[PDB]
Amino acid sequence: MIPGEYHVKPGQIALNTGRATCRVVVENHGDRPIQVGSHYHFAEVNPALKFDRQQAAGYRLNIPAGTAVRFEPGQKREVELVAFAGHRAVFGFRGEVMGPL
Amino acid sequence: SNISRQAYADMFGPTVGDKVRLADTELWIEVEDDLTTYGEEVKFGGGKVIRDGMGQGQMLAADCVDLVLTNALIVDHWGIVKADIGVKDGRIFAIGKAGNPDIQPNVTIPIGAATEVIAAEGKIVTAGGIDTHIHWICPQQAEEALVSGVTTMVGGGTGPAAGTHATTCTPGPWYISRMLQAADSLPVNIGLLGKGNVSQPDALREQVAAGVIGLKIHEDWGATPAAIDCALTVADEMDIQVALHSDTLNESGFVEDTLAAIGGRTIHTFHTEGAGGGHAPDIITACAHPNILPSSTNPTLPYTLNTIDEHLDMLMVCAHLDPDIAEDVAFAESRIRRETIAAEDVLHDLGAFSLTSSDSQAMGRVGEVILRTWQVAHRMKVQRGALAEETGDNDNFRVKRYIAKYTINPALTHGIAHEVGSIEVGKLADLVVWSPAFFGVKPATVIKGGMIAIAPMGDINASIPTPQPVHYRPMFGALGSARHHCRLTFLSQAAAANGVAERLNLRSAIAVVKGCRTVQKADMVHNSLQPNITVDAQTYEVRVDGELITSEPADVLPMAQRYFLF
Amino acid sequence: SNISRQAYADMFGPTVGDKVRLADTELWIEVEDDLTTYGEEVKFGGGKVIRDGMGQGQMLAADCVDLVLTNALIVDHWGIVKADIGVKDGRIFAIGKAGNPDIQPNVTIPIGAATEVIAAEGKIVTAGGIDTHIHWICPQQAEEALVSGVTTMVGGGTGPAAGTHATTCTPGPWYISRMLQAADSLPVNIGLLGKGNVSQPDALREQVAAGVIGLKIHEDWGATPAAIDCALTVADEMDIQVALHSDTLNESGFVEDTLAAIGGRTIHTFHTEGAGGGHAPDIITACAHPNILPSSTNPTLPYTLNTIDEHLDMLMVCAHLDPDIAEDVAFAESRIRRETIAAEDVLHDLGAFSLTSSDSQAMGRVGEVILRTWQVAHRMKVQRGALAEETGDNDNFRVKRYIAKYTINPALTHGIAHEVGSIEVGKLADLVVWSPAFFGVKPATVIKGGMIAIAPMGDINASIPTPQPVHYRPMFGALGSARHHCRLTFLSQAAAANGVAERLNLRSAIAVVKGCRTVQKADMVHNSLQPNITVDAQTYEVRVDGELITSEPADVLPMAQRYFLF
Amino acid sequence: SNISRQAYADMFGPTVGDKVRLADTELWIEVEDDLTTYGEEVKFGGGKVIRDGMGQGQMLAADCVDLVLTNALIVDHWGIVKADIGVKDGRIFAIGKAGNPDIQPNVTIPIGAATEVIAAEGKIVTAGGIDTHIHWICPQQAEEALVSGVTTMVGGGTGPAAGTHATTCTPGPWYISRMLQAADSLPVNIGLLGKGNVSQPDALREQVAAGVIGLKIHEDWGATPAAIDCALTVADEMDIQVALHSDTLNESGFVEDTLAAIGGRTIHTFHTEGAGGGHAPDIITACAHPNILPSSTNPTLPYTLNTIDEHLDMLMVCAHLDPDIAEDVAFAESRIRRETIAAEDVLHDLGAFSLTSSDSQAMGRVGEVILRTWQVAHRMKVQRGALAEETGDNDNFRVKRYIAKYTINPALTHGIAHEVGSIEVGKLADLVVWSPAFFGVKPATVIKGGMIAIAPMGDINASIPTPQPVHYRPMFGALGSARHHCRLTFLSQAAAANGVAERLNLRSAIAVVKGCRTVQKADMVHNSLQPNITVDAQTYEVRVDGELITSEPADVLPMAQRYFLF
Amino acid sequence: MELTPREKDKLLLFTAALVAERRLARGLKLNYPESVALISAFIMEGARDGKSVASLMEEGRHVLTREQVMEGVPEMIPDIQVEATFPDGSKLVTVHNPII
Amino acid sequence: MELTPREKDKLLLFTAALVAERRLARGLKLNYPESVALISAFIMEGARDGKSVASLMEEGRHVLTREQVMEGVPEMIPDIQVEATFPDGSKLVTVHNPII
Ligand code: NI
Ligand code: NI
Ligand code: NI
Ligand code: NI
Ligand code: NI
Ligand code: NI
Repeated sequence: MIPGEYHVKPGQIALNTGRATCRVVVENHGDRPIQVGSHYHFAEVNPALKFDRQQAAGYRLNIPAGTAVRFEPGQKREVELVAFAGHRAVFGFRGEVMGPL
Repeated sequence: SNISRQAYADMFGPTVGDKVRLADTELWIEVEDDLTTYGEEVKFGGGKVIRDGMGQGQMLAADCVDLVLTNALIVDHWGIVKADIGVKDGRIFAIGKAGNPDIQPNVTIPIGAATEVIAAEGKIVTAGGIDTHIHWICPQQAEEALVSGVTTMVGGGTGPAAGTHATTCTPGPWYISRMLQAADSLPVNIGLLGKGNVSQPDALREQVAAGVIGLKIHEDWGATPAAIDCALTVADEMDIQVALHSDTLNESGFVEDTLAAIGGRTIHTFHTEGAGGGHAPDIITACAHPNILPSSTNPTLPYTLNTIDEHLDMLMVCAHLDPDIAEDVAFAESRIRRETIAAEDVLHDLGAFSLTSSDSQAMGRVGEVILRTWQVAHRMKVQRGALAEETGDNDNFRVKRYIAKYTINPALTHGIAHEVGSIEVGKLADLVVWSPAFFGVKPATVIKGGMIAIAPMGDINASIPTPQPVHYRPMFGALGSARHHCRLTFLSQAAAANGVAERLNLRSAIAVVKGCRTVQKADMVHNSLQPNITVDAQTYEVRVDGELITSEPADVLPMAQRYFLF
Repeated sequence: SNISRQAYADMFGPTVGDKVRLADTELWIEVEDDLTTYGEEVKFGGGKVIRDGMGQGQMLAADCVDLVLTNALIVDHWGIVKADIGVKDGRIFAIGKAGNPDIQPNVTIPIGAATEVIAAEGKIVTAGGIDTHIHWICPQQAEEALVSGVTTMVGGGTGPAAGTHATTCTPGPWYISRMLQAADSLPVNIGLLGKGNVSQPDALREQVAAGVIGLKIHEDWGATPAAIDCALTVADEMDIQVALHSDTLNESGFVEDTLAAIGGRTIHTFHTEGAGGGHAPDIITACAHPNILPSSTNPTLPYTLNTIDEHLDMLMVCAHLDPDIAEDVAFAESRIRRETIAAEDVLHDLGAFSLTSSDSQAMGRVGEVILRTWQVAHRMKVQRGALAEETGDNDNFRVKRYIAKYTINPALTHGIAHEVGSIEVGKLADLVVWSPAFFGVKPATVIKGGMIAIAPMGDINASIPTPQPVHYRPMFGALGSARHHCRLTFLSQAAAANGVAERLNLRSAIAVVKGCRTVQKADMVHNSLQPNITVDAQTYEVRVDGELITSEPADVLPMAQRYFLF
Repeated sequence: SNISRQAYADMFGPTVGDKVRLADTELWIEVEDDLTTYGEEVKFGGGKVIRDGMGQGQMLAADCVDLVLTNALIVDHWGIVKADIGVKDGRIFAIGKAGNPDIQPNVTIPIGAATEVIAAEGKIVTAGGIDTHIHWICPQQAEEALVSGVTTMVGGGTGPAAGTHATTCTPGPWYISRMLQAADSLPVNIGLLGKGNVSQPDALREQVAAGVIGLKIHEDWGATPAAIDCALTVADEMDIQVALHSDTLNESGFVEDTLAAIGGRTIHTFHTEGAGGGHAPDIITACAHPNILPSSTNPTLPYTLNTIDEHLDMLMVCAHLDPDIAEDVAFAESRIRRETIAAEDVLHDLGAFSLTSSDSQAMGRVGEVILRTWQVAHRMKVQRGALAEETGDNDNFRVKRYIAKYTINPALTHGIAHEVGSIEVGKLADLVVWSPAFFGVKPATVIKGGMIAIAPMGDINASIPTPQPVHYRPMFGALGSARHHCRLTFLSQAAAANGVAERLNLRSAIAVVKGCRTVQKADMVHNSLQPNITVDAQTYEVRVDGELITSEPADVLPMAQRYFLF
Repeated sequence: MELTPREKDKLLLFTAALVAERRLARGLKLNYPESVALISAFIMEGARDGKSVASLMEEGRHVLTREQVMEGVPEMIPDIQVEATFPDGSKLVTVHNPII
Repeated sequence: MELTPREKDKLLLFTAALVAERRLARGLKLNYPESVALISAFIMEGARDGKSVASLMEEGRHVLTREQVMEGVPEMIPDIQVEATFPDGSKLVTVHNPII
């Protein structure tokens, strides 16, 4: 008997189903660590991360909401992206789009 | 990607199919639905979702909510579902999927620059409790009730005076006006009850015109057929509720005579079991009538081993009785009956009794209305098993039936359900946030009108809000004008029309009661049973359709010694 | 039928001829009259008298009282009688026989639907105390005083500042305005005193016009003949009282010079015995003059074994003195004299000294004004026996003489007797209810303006108001607007006329002082003696008509270690 | 005549040339000037100077001050001098020689009938502290701050909600309006910060128009270049300040990118060292720019032995992080660096860091802003010796440099220096009186708007204010309307013009912020250094002009275990 | 701890009892407040142990005797009442004429 | 004494600990509030003695064991936090999973 205990049924949850995704090899050329959030518009991340910015347009990381992917200096890794939904209008970040797409 | 159900639970709280035990009871709820889109849940923090251009949009204040309760597990009379709660203008705006429409799918609750966030993942959110049997013996009762999760208090009194010690009545225009002014200082919604014991209609109309939302008929002021008839007549013409505490001595007649005087007109019977007052020994039979809205007071809930012993002595100090005077003690034994005390618990489980209240400082515990309602649920599950209405391997229906007893049902009974009583869009944002381990016992947050009014708070000089000592302290929603703006003083339609709020210069928001005469037993959510109940005049045995209704006294209960320091 | 006197006493409280000892003192009062009709007493409870059609009538609010104190034993300067007290509109309506004229005889106080009931059978009811020597050093002094039974506080100050520590003066328009605004937050009636030490009349008029009801002449600001004359001149033209604390150092002249400066004009002399301040060593001789209204401060009341020891050290911190500087300590011994300290008690017993006050936190105890007045009465009965005015085998006259010292006399002295000071019809309902065993020590209920403001209250979550812990907690009469409606801020006729209440936007009820210049020693109820008193310049011996006036120091007193936890 | 310097010191407090050690630290101040005329000092008490015709004149209220602080030792950014302080209309009237011009020479501060006196001889008087990094997590933070000596609080929040736990933001019009109303109940001056993280200008303008005096950019809401640029644009057009907490994750760019987004526009950087938040690991380099007004939060001040251990765990609960999630803990070590923590202390000593704040209940201690600032001063004197600017054998310059960090500098940074921030004529009378032995730790008196608001107070029923127990209790300046009159709610010029105070029916005095865009590093009193500072990306070593900047951790500090009970 | 107002209120009673407890140890005759506090705290600990209401109603009359309190104190206390959390929730214990 | 609000608040914690301390002495299994209060007071006295934050973070996990508290109590307390004045000023002590 543990007060307020959960009884979670076993299994798994599939995230962001039915949406376009792509994989991109990313590399941190900066000398300081960089950590990216789940919903941050990837194409506008820190300029020290080298990758095909053209492919990541309108995409975000395909990771559980609220989590992040860290890149230590010199770190190189392949990440999976998932397309933004809703109106697909990007406002903010580095201010590179500030509009639909 | 993919995430296991356990990690998911730990991150966003339980989802469809997962069960959670309520506090240390044997009650288990199961998430019936989840309104989110997996992978699109909103979470607050560094690097999390609710940030500019991401889970937070570019809309102006008018186009987004003021407060958002993320990943909440709602427990209400209508469902036990996972969803986000949006609050706007102090009222429940929506129950859906919060986020930014610019980049997220299925957003029904927009988050913007003007949105504050309360993280409810892993928490249970419920409406604020509503106690309709308050004795205004002291103002300190409000904080006590608020801390327990009760956001609305209806009753009567003028302070620690003999009349109030015994009855829920704010006698006349002067005391009503004074108490209405004092109500602005309290952090809970308030409605007042006047003294309804009079055989002259005008003496009642004045009180209603003065501001009361109901009248209390109490035997200590004479609960005679003439008084009852008079109160119900004015109640019928002014759209206010009548609360009854009948003639225990059977002086003017038996239960059947009182029922006759009522004549099928709407009436809320206080402590229907009878220990707290009423015709000896069959006042309990009232629960069988369609016009009676029956409630229990809390010291008899649930039936335990120390119940009877404690009661004989409590019933003395309250009614202003004398142990030496035989007549003052002879009815004590006629008023406290093990037989009806045990049947009461069962009657709640069946939906025969529809409300729970306290009877604050007059044979009731103001801070234990929620606590005791769940203790009865636990005990009934333990003894009677699953309810005929249960579906699935959970106690979801029993939970909906019992939570309705101190939320929506009390609101319907007193004509305030248009403002409070449940989590439904348009209703005042009186919400309580609980941690599953402390459900029903100690709230994590108590929200009034869209502002946190009281919450546990640690060392004020600490580097974070969590260090010890942690005890409940008043927040901004309980301060001066912010409080006035987040609380409601309920007036009668007559008082409202007469300009009472302006005349007394009341500072809080004003609400008006309506629909007090049209509610009937059939309108009590999940608790509309009208049993063919009988009480044996000699053995005091309670019977429904001939079968004996009874239960065994508990020796130990959950939500007791594990949580309290004293 | 018939009922024995003892059973009667236990049911309705004592009647004519019965005696009751006050607390644990040697003082006994005897009921002089009972205004009831035997067998027709009103009692509240289940099956009792106050019920519809019985002891409760059918009259509208305008034709019945709001509150009724049943079977009260009144102790006041005018009598010690048993009767019912009716309160209407926050004021004493009547003192008679409560009930329903429809079926009961001799009813002068009608009980209706709008009437609240306070059961006072077996209780003593008295007017609220009035302390006219308050130093506003901290706001916390109000609750302390209220709990002791003092409902009105007159004094001056701006908080814990050197000037206020030493004197009862709210200096000038700005501080007066500020303190008047702060007064709305306090649960007691308040009147302010300004700094009266100036030789320029306009500097005083401004203060009175700003709102003060009196001026304090204090030696720390220079109690010179010019200052005194100036204050009395403005007092005479503005109808306000002057409180004096004379030149202890005899710097500008001796007591006879100050008296000469006063010139027969009305004046209230603070701590007339002198320990608390005044010409050394004969300021006490002032009590012989018809224009002097003399009062004592409480630490010297009554004369006990630890009195002198405690005093030498207390008189230092107060006046801002220095034990190293010889001149700062040489007069300490000239100011604290066993001789005058012992005579003071006797002078009160004789009616030479007419008032008792505290001198809060400046050589006085704010919560012990009532307590110490009765301790002096007890000690004087023990030493001197019955007073020449006593009749019967009781202490009724001595009780009337002493209760007047902190009720009606202070009200007469400061021009507020038209509003407060005693239980008389038309006066504000500031009443205190005591249980005989705790009389003078700890009140059962403290009523302000017709609403209970503070009372002992037990566990808030308890099933009744009596479980432990029981300590004093603020009630509805002390909350926001209800408080504003139940308290009075006293203004000067000039301030009232000038629209000060409207300009500062004062929220409480306003009263105006009048009759401050016409009161004289002969007007002090039961305390109008003008003795031919002398003080020996060397031995400090006090003599009235040549005979030596003295008393012995007490080693143990009632109303002390039996009632307090610390 | 003649008096020795020691006796003089004991009577009127220290004079020119005398030194006083601050509390139990190694810091010594020396009186630089004394504005009195020897033998003409004003002293209050029986037989003392301030009496009618002597040190007190015959002038009317308009021609004399309301309050006079006698023989005060002022410690401020402009000097450490002995003088009298005159307060009139709640504002600093003069700093000179108080008295009566009729008989005394060189009187610049006239004392009259309307003047209250506060004896400050032997006491240190300073301006009230100003904390600009408040998280409104609970209202109880105000009393805590007030007791410590902080009279003004600037920050944002809506109560104990996730958003406020993490950030200083009162989100949108509704919450801003509500918090502005709640502010009237608090005894400190208040200014609110809105949520500045938006890429849509109108969402910000609304908040400023609603009433905020600044906007907080917090990484938890997304501190992106677009958000920053947007906030600064509106800040520039509305004359409000921006507080920043940059992108620690380096997600949108490094420190140099944020600095680029700022584009030389004025900005107040919160916790510039970085432990409390900011680009890892070089956010500290911001202190080198002319447009950056840098401040520290207090838990890292000063560097001690338990600093690092305590920090790893504190940085979790605040930001709503998870120790299991690697990414949630990997940056903890990148955020907490011994290297920058040690450099910070030195940077303050040099004037590179200009302000100190708390970061209340979100990695900061609300009641330790003053305390910790002096602990850093003590530690720096101990380690680095005298400052290059010191003159004489004292620490006067170091004291002026450090006191400016929590008084005038915070006031300049937020555009309120015209009202508060220092003891200069015309400024609000927010003053704190300290006893040298408790300087920086426990105030003797805290004055708000010319009225004592909180002070140590002993037994309320005692014969004097000094008996035990002595703890801080609220005074008259903290009561209802008196408080409203003695506190300021700061509005933006837009809100003021829009009639927000009238619309929300705000009761307190209103002030308006201005000059937020024109202040630069060169304007920070005594702290305008712009060092050529670098941080090694790997070793995290801080270097100014190539030399290594560091300090040793303290094992024991003054103003700690000798003064506190826990 | 999440202490409610009622739990904090009982801390006041417990602390009042500590005062009386020590004075009784010194051999002093207890006064009114000291007696009520001492007997009340006894009952609270009784409930904590799980003793029944019936048991405490009896045991509470044997905490202090007439020779351990000041003159007149037993008559000033016709009864004593206190509530505490028993295994089966909050209950009220009334002790009539506790001092004899 | 000049006690600030924070010092007075800690007096409440200390007093709550006195309650638990006695019940444990009686041999009762401590509940939730009693446990948090007992372990918290231990840490405060630790700081008063001058023990380091690191030392207390460890010693605090050995105040009460799983067999000395009621069922479910160890899981209701994933950690305990308290601040006190150390020789080097106020510090925060976090004790993770204090009861095992
Ligand atoms: Ni009832
Ligand atoms: Ni009731
Ligand atoms: Ni005096
Ligand atoms: Ni005085
Ligand atoms: Ni920050
Ligand atoms: Ni912060």
